[PDB]
Amino acid sequence: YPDYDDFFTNTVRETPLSSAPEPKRRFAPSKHEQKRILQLAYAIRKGRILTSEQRAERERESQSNYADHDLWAPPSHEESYNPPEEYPKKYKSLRVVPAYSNLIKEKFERCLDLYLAPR
Amino acid sequence: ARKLSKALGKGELETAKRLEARKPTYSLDHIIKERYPTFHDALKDIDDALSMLFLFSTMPVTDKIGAATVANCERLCAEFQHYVIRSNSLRKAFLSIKGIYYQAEIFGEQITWIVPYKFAQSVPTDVDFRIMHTFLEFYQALMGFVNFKLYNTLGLRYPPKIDVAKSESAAGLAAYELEES
Amino acid sequence: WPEYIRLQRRRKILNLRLKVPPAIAQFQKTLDKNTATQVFKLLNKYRPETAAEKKQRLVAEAEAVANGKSAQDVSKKPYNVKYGLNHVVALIEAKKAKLVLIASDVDPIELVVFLPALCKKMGVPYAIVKNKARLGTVIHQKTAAVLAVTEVREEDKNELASIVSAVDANFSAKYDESRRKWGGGI
Amino acid sequence: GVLYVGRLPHGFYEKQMRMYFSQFGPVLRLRMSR
Amino acid sequence: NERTRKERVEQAIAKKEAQKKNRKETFKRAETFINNYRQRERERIRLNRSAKNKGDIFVPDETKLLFVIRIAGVKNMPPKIRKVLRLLRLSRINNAVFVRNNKAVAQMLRIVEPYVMYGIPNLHSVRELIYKRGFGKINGQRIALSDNALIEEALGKYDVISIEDIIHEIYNVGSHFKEVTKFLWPFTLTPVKHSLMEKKVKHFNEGRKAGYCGEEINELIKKQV
RNA sequence: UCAGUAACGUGAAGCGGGAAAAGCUCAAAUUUGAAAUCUGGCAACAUUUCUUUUGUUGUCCGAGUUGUAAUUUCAA
RNA sequence: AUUGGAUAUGCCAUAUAAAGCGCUUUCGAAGAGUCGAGUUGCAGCUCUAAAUGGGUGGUCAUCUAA
RNA sequence: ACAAUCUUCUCACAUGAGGUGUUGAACGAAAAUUUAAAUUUAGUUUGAAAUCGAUUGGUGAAAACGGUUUUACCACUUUGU
Repeated sequence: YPDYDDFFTNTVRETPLSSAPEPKRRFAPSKHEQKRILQLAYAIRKGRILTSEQRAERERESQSNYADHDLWAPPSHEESYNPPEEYPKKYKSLRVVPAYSNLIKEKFERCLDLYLAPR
Repeated sequence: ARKLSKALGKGELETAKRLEARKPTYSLDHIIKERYPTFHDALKDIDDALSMLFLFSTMPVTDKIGAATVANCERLCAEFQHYVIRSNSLRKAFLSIKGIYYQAEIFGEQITWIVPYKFAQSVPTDVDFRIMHTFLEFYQALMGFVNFKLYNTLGLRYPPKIDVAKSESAAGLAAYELEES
Repeated sequence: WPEYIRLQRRRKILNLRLKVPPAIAQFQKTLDKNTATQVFKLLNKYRPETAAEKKQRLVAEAEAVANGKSAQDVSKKPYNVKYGLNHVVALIEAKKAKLVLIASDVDPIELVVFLPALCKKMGVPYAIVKNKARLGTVIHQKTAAVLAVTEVREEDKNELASIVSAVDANFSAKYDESRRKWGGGI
Repeated sequence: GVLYVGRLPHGFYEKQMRMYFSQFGPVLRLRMSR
Repeated sequence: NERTRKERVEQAIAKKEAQKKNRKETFKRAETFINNYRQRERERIRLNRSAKNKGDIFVPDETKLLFVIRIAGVKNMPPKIRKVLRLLRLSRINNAVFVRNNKAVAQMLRIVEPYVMYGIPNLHSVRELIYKRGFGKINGQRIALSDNALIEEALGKYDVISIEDIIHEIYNVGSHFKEVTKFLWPFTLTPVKHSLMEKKVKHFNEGRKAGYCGEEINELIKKQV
């Protein structure tokens, strides 16, 4: 188990290694794209590609889906603000009547009963 | 979501935008076909759905509830209010302690819908809004399908044209113009 | 234990209990947490264009040509990080790369075992970073093996001369004897 | 012990350093020369 | 099975407070403080630049009241900034309160504009905002105005008995507008994270903006509740 | 045919004479001014030994930088 | 009736492209437990290469395997 | 969030008036000021470089009990509308 004999890579080589000259296709527009553009450009004249504005506005008439075709080809107990049958509570004014906060828990319980409670 | 989190988790913001527009959405057409055969039977079971449509249309925006669906809850109930007013379908109305319970009759079936007062409501922190958002989606289709039927029955537009300027001024049923189709 | 897990912990430990040659020993000593969060911050400007939105700019390039306009006469030479193993070996031999990044988990380790020796010889400052997949996220790939900056614009040249100086001073200036001795056998 | 850390980003205060060095232990004295 | 549903909910209550109490004392990386000494230096420069030789305001006119919301905050803010935040009643970010537009208000509107966004309130939007987020400081407690009886009890001296009468004294801001806002605790417009991306972004709040949003402030209110 | 010949009872091959003759494809050099490559899913357009066959175009994943195309195979 | 390669002709094509050969003050990458030696019945076992190198034939000629 | 608000003119009038903002360190000139001290202050240099060298006038903002400690560009329009 000796150490690492870096006899060669000890120093630094200053030159590049491959000597073939720089090709001309690294100093100009990518001619593979220029061929690729002409395939898309031709496709517009034949009308197979919807263009960039057409990329935008044909998405906008969609996503409006609210029933665009026809599919078909206990009660109250006389309880109010001034109910005199019994003496809940009696409210003199409608503006003085508060908000019954139990309706949210009651309607959800009725909704959950049809799906979880048996019948 | 295990493609979006792959997109969001690798920093690619643009594919995170390109897939939420094509977020896959099921259709509520064939699930209302078989469970309610008759429109009159659908009229018979339109009370709880319209009541739920009138329920969440006045509260604030919740995380599990849909802010865009709140506009759907506002549009569907107004269309139910405009079409019933145009057909004079409302017969009985009581101003009970809970609110204004409207009893109407459209296409033969007498339907009663309870509507509460517009008060400063608060979150109950006990009703499963996840179960509510699912149940409201089941009620969102019936509100529109009936509007697809009632407006066709009354000759109006399904959905009717809504005046945003009158909606921004809070005109109610006057915003949703019941133009005859 | 399942049939494969008792291998999955043992090839973890046999890389530890055996004698790692100094060529492979440097592939576990790795660039730290801190200085491996700024390298990827500089690179996150020079990502290759996502193949979906390179086409997006190509339909916007090919629509004006179909009318008569153009942009090829005014198209400036692009920039990005340069990736792929065979393209980055030739970017070092030609002394074009300026920061080579080597993954620490290439499965056949011979794929990158000549790179810390080639970067030492050609004078290209190098660092071994974690998680080949972390490089893969940079260039919209599953697993990358190596990257390379060969040319940032004039905007980040002053940033790049500083961040390399963090790479030599932490990886190359340190880690100078653990690359020159055997590893493993813990 | 004492330390003289150089090449700090300009504007860094002893209030910034004592807020960070106290996470390493006790910070008895600090001097940001000016 | 409500008993098991409550017990599991009771078991859910204990785990929520445990992780909130265990996640504490996060270490501050060396990047955070140096930026804090810079962002505070930026705010100090922004204050003196807007104060010295800049004693004029824009004050978008044609509105007796304005909608100003602190969309964010400054960590270890300046003493003048925090006191102004205490003066503007926006002590916490994402708080909602409408204020009367004035030359002195515009000075405050230009004082915390780096940390708050201003605008103009819509007519029907405020009618729903009070109906949705009307929570007055009833006996010092931010209780909602669910009934007009309590509205008539507290604002009886201000001749306000109903929310519509309160809104009429707020839109057409009368002498009781200042007292009604004094009795009312500010609302809280926490941005709603709806889509799956809203819960993943790094410290994002559905992309709020800074400055005089104007009609966009009503649009922000449109998405607020 | 060489030839039952060289070589060691076994046993060729070169040359020559005929029949037929058509050449080539990768790996190894960076497309780096741009994975230009391909399978697959869906939808349109065709098309047929064929309603049974075989493709093109659009679109969305996916494969692929541990290398898919263009280029080159020493005759260069 | 199915089918062949053609001939003429009609419409399309996309060619900002591709190819032959001069001309080079430039470069020119070439396949390993294989070749090879030792050794048991072209295989087995032991060992294990190189770049004007390597192979097969008379210093030369001729070829370019894995 | 190592993201962030430093001025890609303004105002008047058509001529004005403004536009407050710049690493550190080393180096070194000869003059003017200002009130012995300060101010302006050539030319330099250099990696956002560094290894003791801190000067010390004035203004007040919060805790605290009229002292006291805390600001890390509080500067004379002088530290919390």
